[PDB]
Amino acid sequence: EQLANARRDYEAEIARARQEAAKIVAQAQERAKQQEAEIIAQARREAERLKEEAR
Amino acid sequence: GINPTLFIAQLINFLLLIFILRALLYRPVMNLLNERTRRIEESVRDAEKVR
Repeated sequence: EQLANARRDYEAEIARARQEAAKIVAQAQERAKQQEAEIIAQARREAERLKEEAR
Repeated sequence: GINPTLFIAQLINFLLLIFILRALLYRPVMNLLNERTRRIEESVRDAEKVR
């Protein structure tokens, strides 16, 4: 029974690790989408400020 | 008086003895000693394998 639970825990831990890695990549993709979205938005705001100070 | 024919007859008696006892017990009992040794060996290998 020790060997049985060890094997089942090995594959189950791999499975839960893949679930948590799916969560990790989802979080990383969310962070990337965010970061790029407001980086472009902040570029837009800085361009608007440049136009305003030019005026 | 020792008779060579009776001596050979003792040899046949012990041949019957050794062969029938061996076939009916010792190979089953060699399977038994191999069972205990081989099973302890299985336990050992499975021990380092599980850790």
